[PDB]
Amino acid sequence: MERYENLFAQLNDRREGAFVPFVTLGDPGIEQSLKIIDTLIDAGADALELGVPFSDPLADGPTIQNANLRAFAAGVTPAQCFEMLAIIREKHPTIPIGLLMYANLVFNNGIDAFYARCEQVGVDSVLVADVPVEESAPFRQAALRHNIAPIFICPPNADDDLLRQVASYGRGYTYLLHHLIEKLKEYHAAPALQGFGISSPEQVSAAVRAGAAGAISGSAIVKIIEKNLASPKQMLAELRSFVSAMKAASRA
Amino acid sequence: MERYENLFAQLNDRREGAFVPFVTLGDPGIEQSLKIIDTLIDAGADALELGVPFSDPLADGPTIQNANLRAFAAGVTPAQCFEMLAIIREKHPTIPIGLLMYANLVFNNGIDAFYARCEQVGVDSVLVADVPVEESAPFRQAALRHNIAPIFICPPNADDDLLRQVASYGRGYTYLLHHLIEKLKEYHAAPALQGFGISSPEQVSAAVRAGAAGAISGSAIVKIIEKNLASPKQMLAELRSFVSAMKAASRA
Amino acid sequence: TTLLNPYFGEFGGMYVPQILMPALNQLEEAFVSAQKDPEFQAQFADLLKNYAGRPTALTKCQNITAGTRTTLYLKREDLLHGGAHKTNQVLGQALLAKRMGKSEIIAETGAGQHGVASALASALLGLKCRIYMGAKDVERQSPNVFRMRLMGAEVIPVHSGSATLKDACNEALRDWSGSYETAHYMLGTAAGPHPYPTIVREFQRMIGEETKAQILDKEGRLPDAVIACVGGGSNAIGMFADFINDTSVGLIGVEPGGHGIETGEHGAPLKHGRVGIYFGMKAPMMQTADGQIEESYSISAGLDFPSVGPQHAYLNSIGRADYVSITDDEALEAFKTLCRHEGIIPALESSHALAHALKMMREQPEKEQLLVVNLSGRGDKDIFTVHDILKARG
Amino acid sequence: TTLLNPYFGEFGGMYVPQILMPALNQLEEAFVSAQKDPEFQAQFADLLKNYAGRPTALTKCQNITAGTRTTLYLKREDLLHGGAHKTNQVLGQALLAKRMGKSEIIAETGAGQHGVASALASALLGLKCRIYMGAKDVERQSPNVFRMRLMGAEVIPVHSGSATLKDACNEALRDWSGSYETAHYMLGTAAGPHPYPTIVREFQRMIGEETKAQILDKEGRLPDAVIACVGGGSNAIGMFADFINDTSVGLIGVEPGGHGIETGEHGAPLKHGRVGIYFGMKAPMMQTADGQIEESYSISAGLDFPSVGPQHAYLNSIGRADYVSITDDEALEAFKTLCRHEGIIPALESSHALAHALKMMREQPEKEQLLVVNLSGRGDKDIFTVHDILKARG
Ligand SMILES: Cc1ncc(COP(=O)(O)O)c(CN[C@@H](CO)C(=O)O)c1O
Ligand SMILES: Cc1ncc(COP(=O)(O)O)c(CN[C@@H](CO)C(=O)O)c1O
Ligand code: NA
Ligand code: NA
Repeated sequence: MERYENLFAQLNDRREGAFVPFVTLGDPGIEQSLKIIDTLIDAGADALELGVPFSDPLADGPTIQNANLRAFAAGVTPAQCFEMLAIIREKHPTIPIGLLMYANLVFNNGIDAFYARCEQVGVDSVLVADVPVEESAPFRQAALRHNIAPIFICPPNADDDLLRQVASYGRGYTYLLHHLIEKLKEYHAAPALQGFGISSPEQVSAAVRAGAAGAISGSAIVKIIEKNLASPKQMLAELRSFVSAMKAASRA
Repeated sequence: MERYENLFAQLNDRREGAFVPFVTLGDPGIEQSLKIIDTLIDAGADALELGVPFSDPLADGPTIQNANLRAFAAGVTPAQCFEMLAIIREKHPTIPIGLLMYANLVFNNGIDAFYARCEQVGVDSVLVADVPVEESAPFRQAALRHNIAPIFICPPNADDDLLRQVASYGRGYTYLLHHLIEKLKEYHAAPALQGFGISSPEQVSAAVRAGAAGAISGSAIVKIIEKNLASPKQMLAELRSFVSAMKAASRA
Repeated sequence: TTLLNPYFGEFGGMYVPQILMPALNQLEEAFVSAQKDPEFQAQFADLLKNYAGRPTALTKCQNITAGTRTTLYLKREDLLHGGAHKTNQVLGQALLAKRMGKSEIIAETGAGQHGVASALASALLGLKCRIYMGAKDVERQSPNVFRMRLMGAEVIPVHSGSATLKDACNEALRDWSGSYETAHYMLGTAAGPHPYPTIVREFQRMIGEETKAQILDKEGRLPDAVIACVGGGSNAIGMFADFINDTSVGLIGVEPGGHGIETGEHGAPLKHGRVGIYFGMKAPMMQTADGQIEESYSISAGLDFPSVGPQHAYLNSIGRADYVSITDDEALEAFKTLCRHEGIIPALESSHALAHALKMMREQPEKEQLLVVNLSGRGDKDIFTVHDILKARG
Repeated sequence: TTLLNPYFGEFGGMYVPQILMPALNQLEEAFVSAQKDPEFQAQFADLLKNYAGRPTALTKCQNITAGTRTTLYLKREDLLHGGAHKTNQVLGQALLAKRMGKSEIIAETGAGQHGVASALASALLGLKCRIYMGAKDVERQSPNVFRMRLMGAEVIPVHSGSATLKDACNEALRDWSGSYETAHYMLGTAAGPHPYPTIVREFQRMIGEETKAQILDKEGRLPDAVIACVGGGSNAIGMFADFINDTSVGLIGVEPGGHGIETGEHGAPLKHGRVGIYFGMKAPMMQTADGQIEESYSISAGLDFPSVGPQHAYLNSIGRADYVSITDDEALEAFKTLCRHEGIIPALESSHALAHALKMMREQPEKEQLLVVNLSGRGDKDIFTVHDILKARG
């Protein structure tokens, strides 16, 4: 499929930036998570970045660490995550869906089998948090064979060689964590989405203004979940409110 | 004075062996101790061996260790021991009185001063438990200058040289702890008194029969004290009984 | 790209977030430079000798082997300053940190032995040290915790995940990810992302080098086998390294069998785990059928690393080294045996290695064999643990 | 009569019941013979090197002395097998026991360090070992107690007297008095009746011999002073011996000042006691005006011997050695300082010596001086003690 390509094309025709929220699948429960995800979509999320709970998320901060704790407390497994993914896609045919995975869960029962499963449920991309470009070959290859976009993080200091590799290896979008944006475009990298720290509407407008195709809210969404655990209803209401504001900030 | 010489002379004229009980001065209290000592004398003790409580009686067994504990519990000090000695001698002019001391108490404020004090209260001999003949010169000299008999232990294995030294250095009596007895007499040692294990009348008769001038009951008396702590009256009654039996066994 | 091969066969690699690669590459470069710098080597040798106490003794155990044809020597890392072999490589890594102009040290620890070693090296070399330790471990390691603080180190409890060593491992990386410019991550075993398995081996290889010289001196030949416990693999690779090219010398690594392999409660991922990717490396892992990482269980706190160094997985795959396991009860029996017959109280970790040598001896008493057991640490720290067990069992 | 002088000036002697003299004479004879027997020396050297870990390191302490003209080295007896210098002479005495055809060992211990050393030596050399320990000490030394039993030794509590070290000392003698035919009394310090002060010094003198060779190697000259704590006097005489004829080398012995000399609660009989006769020797004693022997008090369990070796009293009298005292608080501060600035946790006993060197340095920071402190033991054993105090003082 070409969901990311189709999405960015449309956002461009509207001089619009993309807003992509991240949430942990199954947090705080499978049922509430499916409701949380439908609310993010209804509120205007252009794409989704979904995490699969992993025992040792050595690339995540406290907020996400706790999201996983909550998901595991609910008994969430990768298998259930893939069942949720199928349900999500069945309800929303065009929104791009990207997974944020840890290498072991992809490698566990065969890298190829994992991407084949991603393709089957309708996932569009996979960012493997602990697989640098240097170790990415088998992952990138399996992804491409299964029409899955392999996504890479372009770190702050990314030297030229890295910029070139990320531009050459990535698809869908480049996870950006001016010159950086110019070089990525110069090397024809997948559209860059600004991540990290994106937690306010003004940051979304600033990212698009800097040249990025959009912004990813890596943890602001999870915080809202964590704060309203007491009232599921208020949780969704606040999620809807935040995403609405964030997305609106991306418009021209 | 010549109390030991006078005593052995008399015992010889009666073909009698000497019986000498040992007790710790001040055990279990000064008053009861004075009564215990008068009872031993009334019951027939020919001489006395009296210990002065010392903190670390490294040459004594459990029975005596506990006698010291009791004496110290009563606040007994060497000074009080010397006051008791004066009272004892004032009541009994001829019985030989020997002290069983630890070196530190003799050395503490001057070896000469200690023997001078012994002479003043009327003590006849001093056996320093932890002063072997090899280290005895200053002790022996001070003793003799103050008319105190220095007493030495002749151990089981005492080789010939030791027998000769003990025979030459000791006075009053030799603390024996056949051949041994013959050699001592051969080297003109002070009359030998058999010690250690002397706790029954038959042992007293056996010692005299072997050639010894008598026997010292090193701890049997203290045991009796320890057993009747509950009833002071019964204590003295039993002490009187035992000593009477022991002394009787020494007679011809 | 790298200067050195990050893999041992299929095992190893650098599976870290992109943001950490510069730190690994920087470290690898400094290490390669240090290794060719006679001045660095002389400074490292000086600290090992005059501060840590090397060379350590090689002690023959006649009382233990009497009546058999086994001759057993114990490489005495228990006599190294700190009480365990950990001290060797923390001194080398601390010197590397300084060579890179770093002033701070980050370390992870389970049993607290490595934490204590990192703290003492940092105290000696003027580095500000912070140690991550799983909350469950801090709880059962208050003595080592206090030692770390007396030495000026900051001890940070990790409550995330199972609150054990693997969790402290993640937190260390997380921290380093944002501070490597001024802080060096002093990893405690021969595992993790390249160049760590390589650096730790090289900074522990004097164990084997000394053992070889000592055994040649005393027996005029190489050992028939060298035996070492394997938690993460540092003391074992330290002992094995110099003997790898001596094909006649068996290399036997001993993983904790815990209550028994069949019970599932063990810490033997190399022979009873499944290859996975975690802690920056591809190696045999203690993990669910699902791919979630699990803990290693053992009566010994120090054999808790839920994976194993990639080089051991590699030496095992080609048949150069053999790995076995020893249960809690077997390790306890070796612990008692060494105390009673040699007057040496071994760490419970090391006791697993001794227990296996005792088995090699006892199963075939007339087999002529010259063995060396790496006594990775002293067991004063395990006295309470052993006491309770023996008392509990009446 | 004896083969060797039982006295050091007016101090020493053999003040034991006559029944024990044959045992002392027998021991003195075997010792003189052993000392002239190259085979005994080679066997003792072998155990010290391959089992105990000698030579021990001599560690320079630049972090501690920075900014001053003091250069400080620590003789690392804390790295000796067992964790303290005690191990040296128990191995020599155990070998002596065997030379005399003895199969059993009797020992006394206060802190339990010597008890543990006697047990490990006995375990290694096949001797049946029994240890007397004052009941108050067994109570506060259960870790060391258990170690002794793990090593097969029989630990016997002594409830007589104050139930401390002096009491265990008496009980040991009492026992030996009736068993010396088959048992050797392994006295733990350089005190007691001749030949013990002499034997213990000779079996500890490698401390000073190594220190001299190490200091000449590293500084090209002898130290301006060597400093050691003094409980009974063994680690100090072990360090001092080889330097006695080097008149330029100061010998500084450090007694525990406890809560302060003026409080009366201390363990400094050499400089603040009175000569007496006890434990088979004439020497400065902690004693009442009456002559009853008292206990030595110190925050450190190991400086509890209520007297001091006769040779120290003698070296003090002629002015060859100087003795000072260090309080509990001063020793605690040195303990903390060494942990924080050198990553070495010193025994609280040894901390008294380091505390005095720190005073020599700090009082006259521009005085050029080369000092060596004998670090008689490691302080892992003192961690609980220090923890509580620091916590108690908030
Ligand atoms: C004496 C001793 N012997 C063996 C090991 C196992 O590790 P190794 O396999 O790396 O040698 C350890 C590990 N200790 C680790 C993990 O708990 C630590 O953080 O301290 C040890 O302390
Ligand atoms: C590390 C260390 N440093 C110093 C001393 C003091 O004794 P020393 O003066 O004989 O050297 C001791 C004594 N220890 C004695 C008395 O308690 C024992 O029985 O173990 C020690 O254990
Ligand atoms: Na492991
Ligand atoms: Na003392």
